[PDB]
Amino acid sequence: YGAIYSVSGPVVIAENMIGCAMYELVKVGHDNLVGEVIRIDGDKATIQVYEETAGLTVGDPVLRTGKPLSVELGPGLMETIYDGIQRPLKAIKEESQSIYIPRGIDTPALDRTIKWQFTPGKFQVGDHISGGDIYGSVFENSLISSHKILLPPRSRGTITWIAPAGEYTLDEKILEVEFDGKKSDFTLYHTWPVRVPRPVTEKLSADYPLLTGQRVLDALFPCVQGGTTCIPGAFGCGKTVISQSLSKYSNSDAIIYVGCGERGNEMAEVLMEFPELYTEMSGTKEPIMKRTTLVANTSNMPVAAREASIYTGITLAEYFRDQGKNVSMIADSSSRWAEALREISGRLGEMPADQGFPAYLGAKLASFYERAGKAVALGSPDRTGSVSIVAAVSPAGGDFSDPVTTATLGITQVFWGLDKKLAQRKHFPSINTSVSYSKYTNVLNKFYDSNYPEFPVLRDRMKEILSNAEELEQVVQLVGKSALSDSDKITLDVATLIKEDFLQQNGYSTYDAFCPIWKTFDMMRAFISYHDEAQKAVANGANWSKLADSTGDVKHAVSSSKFFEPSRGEKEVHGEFEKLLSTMQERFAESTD
Amino acid sequence: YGAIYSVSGPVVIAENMIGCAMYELVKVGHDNLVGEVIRIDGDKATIQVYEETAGLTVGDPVLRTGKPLSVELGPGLMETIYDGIQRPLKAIKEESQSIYIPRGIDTPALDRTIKWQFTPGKFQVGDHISGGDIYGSVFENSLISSHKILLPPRSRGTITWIAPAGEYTLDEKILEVEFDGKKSDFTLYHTWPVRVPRPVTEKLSADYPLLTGQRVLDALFPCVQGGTTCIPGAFGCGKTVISQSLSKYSNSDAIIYVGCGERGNEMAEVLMEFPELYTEMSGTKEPIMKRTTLVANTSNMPVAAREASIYTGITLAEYFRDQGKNVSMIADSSSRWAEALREISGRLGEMPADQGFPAYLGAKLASFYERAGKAVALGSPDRTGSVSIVAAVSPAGGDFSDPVTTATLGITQVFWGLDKKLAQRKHFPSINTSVSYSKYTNVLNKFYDSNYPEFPVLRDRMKEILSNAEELEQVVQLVGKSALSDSDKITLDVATLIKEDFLQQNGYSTYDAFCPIWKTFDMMRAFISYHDEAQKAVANGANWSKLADSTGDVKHAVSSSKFFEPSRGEKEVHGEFEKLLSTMQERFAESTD
Amino acid sequence: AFIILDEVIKVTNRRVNAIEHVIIPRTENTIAYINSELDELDREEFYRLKK
Amino acid sequence: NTVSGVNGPLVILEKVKFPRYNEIVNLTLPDGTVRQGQVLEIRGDRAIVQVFEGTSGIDVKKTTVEFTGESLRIPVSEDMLGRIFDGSGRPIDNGPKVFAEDYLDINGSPINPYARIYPEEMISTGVSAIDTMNSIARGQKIPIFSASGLPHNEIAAQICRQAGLVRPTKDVHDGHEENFSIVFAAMGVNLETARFFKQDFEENGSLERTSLFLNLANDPTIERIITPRLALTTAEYLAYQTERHVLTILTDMSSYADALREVSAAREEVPGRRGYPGYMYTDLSTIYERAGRVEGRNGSITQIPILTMPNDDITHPIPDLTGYITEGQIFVDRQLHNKGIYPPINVLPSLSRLMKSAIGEGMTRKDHGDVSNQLYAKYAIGKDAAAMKAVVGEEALSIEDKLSLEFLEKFEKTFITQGAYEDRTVFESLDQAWSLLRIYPKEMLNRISPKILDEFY
Amino acid sequence: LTTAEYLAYQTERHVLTILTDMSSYADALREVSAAREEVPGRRGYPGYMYTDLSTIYERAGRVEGRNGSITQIPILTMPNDDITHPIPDLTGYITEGQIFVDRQLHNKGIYPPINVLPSLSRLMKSAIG
Amino acid sequence: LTTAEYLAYQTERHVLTILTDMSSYADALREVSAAREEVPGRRGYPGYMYTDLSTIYERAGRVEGRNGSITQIPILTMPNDDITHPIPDLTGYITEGQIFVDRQLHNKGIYPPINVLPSLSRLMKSAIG
Repeated sequence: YGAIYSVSGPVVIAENMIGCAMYELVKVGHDNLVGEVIRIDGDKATIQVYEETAGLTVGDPVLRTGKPLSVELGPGLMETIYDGIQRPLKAIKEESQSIYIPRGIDTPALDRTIKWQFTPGKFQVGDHISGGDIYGSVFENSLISSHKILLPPRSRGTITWIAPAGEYTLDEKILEVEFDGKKSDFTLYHTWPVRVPRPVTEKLSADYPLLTGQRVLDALFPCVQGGTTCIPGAFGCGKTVISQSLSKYSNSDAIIYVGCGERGNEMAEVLMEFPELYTEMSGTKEPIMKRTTLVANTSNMPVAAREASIYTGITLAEYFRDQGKNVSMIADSSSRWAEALREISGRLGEMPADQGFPAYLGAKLASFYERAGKAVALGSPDRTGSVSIVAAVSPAGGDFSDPVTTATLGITQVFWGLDKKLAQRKHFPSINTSVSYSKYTNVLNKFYDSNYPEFPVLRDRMKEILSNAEELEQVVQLVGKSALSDSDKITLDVATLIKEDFLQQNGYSTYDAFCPIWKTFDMMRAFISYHDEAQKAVANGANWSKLADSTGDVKHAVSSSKFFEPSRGEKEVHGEFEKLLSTMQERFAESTD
Repeated sequence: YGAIYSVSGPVVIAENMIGCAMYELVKVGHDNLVGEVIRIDGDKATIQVYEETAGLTVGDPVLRTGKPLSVELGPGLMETIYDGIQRPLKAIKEESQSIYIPRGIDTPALDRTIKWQFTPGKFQVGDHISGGDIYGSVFENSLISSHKILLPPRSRGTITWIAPAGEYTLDEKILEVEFDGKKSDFTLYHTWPVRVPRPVTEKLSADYPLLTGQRVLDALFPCVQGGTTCIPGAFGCGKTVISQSLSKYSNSDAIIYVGCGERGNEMAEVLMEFPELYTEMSGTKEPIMKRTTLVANTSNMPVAAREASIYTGITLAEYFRDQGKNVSMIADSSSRWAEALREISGRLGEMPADQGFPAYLGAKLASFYERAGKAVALGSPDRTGSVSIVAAVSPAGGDFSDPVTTATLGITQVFWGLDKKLAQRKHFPSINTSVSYSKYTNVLNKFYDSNYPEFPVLRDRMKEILSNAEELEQVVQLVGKSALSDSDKITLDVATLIKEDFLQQNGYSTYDAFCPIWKTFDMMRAFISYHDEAQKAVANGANWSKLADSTGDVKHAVSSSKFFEPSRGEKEVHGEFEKLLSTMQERFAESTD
Repeated sequence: AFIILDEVIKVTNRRVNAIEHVIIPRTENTIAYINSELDELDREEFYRLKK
Repeated sequence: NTVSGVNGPLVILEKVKFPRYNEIVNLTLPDGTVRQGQVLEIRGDRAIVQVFEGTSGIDVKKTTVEFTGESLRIPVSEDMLGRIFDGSGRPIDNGPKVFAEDYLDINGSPINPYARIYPEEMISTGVSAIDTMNSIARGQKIPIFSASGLPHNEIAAQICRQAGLVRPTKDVHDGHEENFSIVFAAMGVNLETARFFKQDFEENGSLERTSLFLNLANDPTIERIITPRLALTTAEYLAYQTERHVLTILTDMSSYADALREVSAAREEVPGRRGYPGYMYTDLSTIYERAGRVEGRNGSITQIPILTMPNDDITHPIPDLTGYITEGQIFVDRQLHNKGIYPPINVLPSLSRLMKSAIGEGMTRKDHGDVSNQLYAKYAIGKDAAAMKAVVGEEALSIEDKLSLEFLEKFEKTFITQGAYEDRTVFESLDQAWSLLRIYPKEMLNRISPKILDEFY
Repeated sequence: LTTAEYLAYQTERHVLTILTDMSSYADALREVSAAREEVPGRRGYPGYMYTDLSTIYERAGRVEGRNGSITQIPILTMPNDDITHPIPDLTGYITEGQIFVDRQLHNKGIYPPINVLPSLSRLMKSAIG
Repeated sequence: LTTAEYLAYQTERHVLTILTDMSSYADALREVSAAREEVPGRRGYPGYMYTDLSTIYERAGRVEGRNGSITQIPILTMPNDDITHPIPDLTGYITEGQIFVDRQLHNKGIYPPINVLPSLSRLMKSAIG
């Protein structure tokens, strides 16, 4: 196509461009290094080349791939480790006999020797078809058909060719659409631009009720799907531990893990551990890995691939959203994504802005979160899917005043703190009601209120007990315990329980590993029930010391609920709690008298 | 003519120019937009077109006026509201059917529909004449001539003919002056460029008070006619309030109010407000307004107007200053004028100075404050005049160390600080002795001593009460008031009263807003007598709490004093303040023993 | 000994509260104000050079 | 001719010199897409354009132009009430087709017949926290200054649902005489935030009396700057023709400023301090001029823009420029939110320049202003005295000071705490203030005249 | 670093690589640019200072076959005792912990004077056996 | 300055030149170089601002004949108030010590308000006897 005129630093400039667009992916020289066209001046195009250009010359060919930087979303996406531009890491490990991909070596974005068994959907020859309609499916899980083959968006028409059931190659075709002559052939894989967001029927307020199987999110400030959540990190405060937990314990269809530009030691752990680990909702065949599609960039990987990373993962999630599945998007960390932008600008001589950080920053961080959300799925059946975004942020200048952490807290309606201290004490996660908020909370609890749980009333009363306690601790320090009443001492005890039961977890049992909505509900019901009677009884002529000696057996039982099965009363409504109400009432008669 | 080469933003480049100064006025297109030639690059002169643009064809004629940007100096500018590019706003309301100026329009700078009354001078036939001589006068006011018509500077000769007394038009010629053949015929109005300061015979040292009308300003650090003032903002300044005060109370003959690219509401408040309030010496023809001429601009109104505002206003001031009239020139706000230079420097592409604010800000600003001052009037007659420049400034950096504030602070003579905490409590305008100075105070205080006041002694005692209060206030906050003694306890208390009573001049009265030189003196005297008596009384054996309790009612009476009108007793020196002296003395005997 | 102990603890209690509330946040806010101006002098220069 | 290059959102066109300034051109892409753009710069046989649609994907000789020959104007109509738009004036929820009865160009200066007589009537939302301390006149602009970790969205929502219930009550007092309409422009906000605003107008029954313009952040940065301006051109039309008080809510200002900044570091102009534009002031000024009474003198445009500090300071270039242009600010604080106070609007440095003007005596008391002066002083001193109490204990805390401590608590939990359906009136606010203020002695209450004080303690 | 990757892969040896001084390497990187159209970031140090650090960092980790390894300890000198200095901050984010050595202990006359007060190894448990 | 040098050299006089205001002199230098090829350094001040100051400062010192001298007193107002601002910082280096006037003394009600704590002249002892 083009010819190289000049190569200056990492940047290659190439002449004889009469048809390079400014988002196009090109392979530069004969070394086929990856590059993308930033700017065009005249017939000369400016390309930032992301992969080492030592060996590259001037007068060499520039061959376009014919499309922008894109990701291919095809079948065979589960039980694979990718890069952020998407090229199987795993296939390079076998073939090159080198773990990482070195300069000048490239592979197709997915394996292509693989063949899949395609079953038809609900279409037939000569019927009209539209975007998001299920044209067939492929299994990849023995739980779900992960890859529903949908008609491509930006494509509609009448279908001249429907292939039947049978096994086909990725290269091989199965569909032809007639839409102003032959529109093209289609294959199992479809292409999609990273920075362009998929079209959907409509997006709705995040309110869809599902757990992450971690109780403390739900209980303290309702966990949201279709949410946006920021979490502060510092790369040894136990953030990485909760991410692997958050991925396992969930009951969502898939989890997409994005290591934006991480240590690489943390990426190594997710590759290996997740197939060792077992589903909390049953399934074999490499359990966690089978539900997970893994994008892994370490911090040393091309600045383009790290930059693309967050976009590429969210694209896979949005597509699946359109399929009518609920996907969880877990990204660590947007501070590394931000940093990469700074690198590119600086290499071009594009002016950054505030705190040395790009001007491009605000609008980009915002563009990303809006892709995530609850939607009713694109296509004619109409289904509900959701994509929940959890992004870690961390200092980018050694301060929290960094543009990135402060910009994202503005966009998000959920903030959940994370502490070194609670992690050393073996509470994982580490969320406290002083370093958090969730404004999504009113809609969620409301949703919960319908199903059976008394959730809204219980939750407001929970926040208040932990708040009021903090204040009561400050008195213990200054004055001591000789200015506190039985009723204030009682507040402290209830608060200790709330903290113990919800916040502290570590995988003690396969009852901490997964917890349903019901067990969360029974725990708090028990704590409030004790609180009102106990305070009432000290008002009527009792003592905290008295309450303590008599309560004994029932009180230890509510503390230990977390080790025991919730399946005691029924099957997921806990019997250890249901009996407690009667005993606590009986307890109170004895206490007053 | 010119041909428009490029329109890039508000900066427009046109080829095929000739002449061209560097302040030459040009009209761009057939639309006739306001511009000025900034630079020349080659044959092509680069003009910033400061008027709005959404429909200017490239390749239209550009017409030179042949001359720099100027203002017309002559009769009927008084009691007239203009923008800085000199278009009668009042005329613009009638014609356009729009209050503000529409773009693509231009109209003459003085109404040419009216006739004015010429009365003879002091230069008859065959008297020699030289610029700034009073050729005659035109009455515009109902007690004074606001426009005494001068021969323009750098004109001289002997007068062949003076036309007799009568009414004429301002377009109409009434003079012939002979220098080197028929020099020209003259009209009532003459032009003068705003970028050329009008000459003066000699400058005189300032010595005659600017009566600011405000207690807090007279008392803490007084200003002088011929003065220079800087006021820093932060939007708790109360600039409109103090500007409105300056127009009414200041005893200057003329006041030129300049809107430098303001809110557009505030300029509207001061126009409407003047006819409702009354002059300080009787007269109605729209009272205050009859002595007030306005330059009014709004923020997204033509930038040429905004930029020209201080220059056009100060040239207006200089004209009246040569006539031998005392003038108070209020610039509000010059930091928006300086902002314009930031913008200019940006559009052109030239590199800036400190924090993006250009280096030419300091020198331009310094020329401006230097064209003001007290002087002996230009011409043979000899009169005395004044220009008092009062200029508000503001940060945009969230500190007081920013270029705009700093460059004014360098140059300014009188400084009236702004203390955000006091203003948060409301104390418009708010000052402490440590943030403010007047270098002029010494020479002013000797002048006030002649007048009646005990003024010198009161200036030293005022500084001293505030200065001691500041040091003690740190000790009280951190350590406790336990270390302090009862006399120093008093120091805080008398000083507090001065904060609330002086600084606060927003009021809901014109007695709580106007405090005459005499009213300001009595108040300060009464308050110091208290402090001295108070330190003694505790010294020979009395408490801060006990002392406070005995004065009690008498303390409330001094607080509420300010509300009471000044027109009673001898003049503003009331019997109300005189009796109060005796009651303090009596109280002193009680307090001690 | 008790009466004295009673007076001294009251003073030591005031000092902890004073350093915590006033002193430390003043050091934070002043540091920050100066930081923001400072980084901009370095950055704008590079833009001036590039232009 | 055809496209020579694109550097960022600037497009380098080679074309002739005949178009006018802000003349629309159309780019024919080979992708089956048309994109519109408007000339930012015209030069010797080339132009530099910012495209409203897309930001990338612009070619060289595959891409061609045809110039429209028509400068950028908004078809402003008055039967635009109840219709739903996006950030360009296309329907996204199938609101009625734009039509046309007049065309006005956007320049921040349509016909500009803004104020030379100041506002003096009063508008109340029933919020004491707002109204008393900041007396909103019928064409003043007072923004909401908030910061991250606050529910600025929720307060903007309080105004919108409670406005249009309070106003007919105010109609009788002669605070109003005419109907109210709200023109809501959202910039750069989330789907979730956008729906919230729409939910509030439905919920009340003012969906037919509101215009809603929705711009999202994932729509071009160039689309985002046109969104407040488009809303404002429309707003002026409603004011002119049907004489209504139009309240404009322009949220969020920081989003708008981020857009300007990308088109100033990608410009051949060097930007101002902290990488924020050198004509950033100007860009903001364009909105702000469009305030006050409009000809026929019974319509007006009143402005409350919503700012969230993205860096938690008034040090930042956005608050400092914003506050200079407007006439006051209404401040929201973090502390109050954390505690459980809603609305969490603090009153410590919230200020109204045109307070005096706004209060009257033919629809408000004259004592509104006097009593305001006391509240601002007393609260301000009281907040500072409390922090001081922490440090000193009771060894530099007086009897009088104890009374200031009580006034502070009570003000916080009553004056500032009211639910999002609670409606007050001005007379009630004054009465409740009078009571709190009552414990203070006569001597203490010294910034208000004896005549007033004695009648109402 | 290249020499080391060959000894570690082909003949399987555990290699400890000692690299001093990363601050001088960083300076060189800031130093080159004097006719380039490439602009630096904060304190005059690149916006792409990350990228350069990363480059050294990419050769460090387990080799394929994994009985050999390449183990890296880079040595960074604070010139002015500032932990908010751009060099340590970027590095610190990438690295699996950090070792802090302070002036105070050298002054008492302890040698080596490693205060183990803010020092951390994040994979402390993972190493031992 | 040139006239002072003529006074000091030809007629062996003690010349005192009082040169006010350096700050105004500094700005003037700064406004230029806005169209020169020569480029401005730190805080937008020219880098050869030092060179400009040094030309002014050069005529100062004992003349040959050693019966005349020129003593020079430059007057600097800090426009920002700090002493680390470019205008004072560079001057203090070329000169041998400094004399500090201060705002704080002025506030109490002192004249001439002179703080002596950062004020030191490092060639003071040797000259005097």
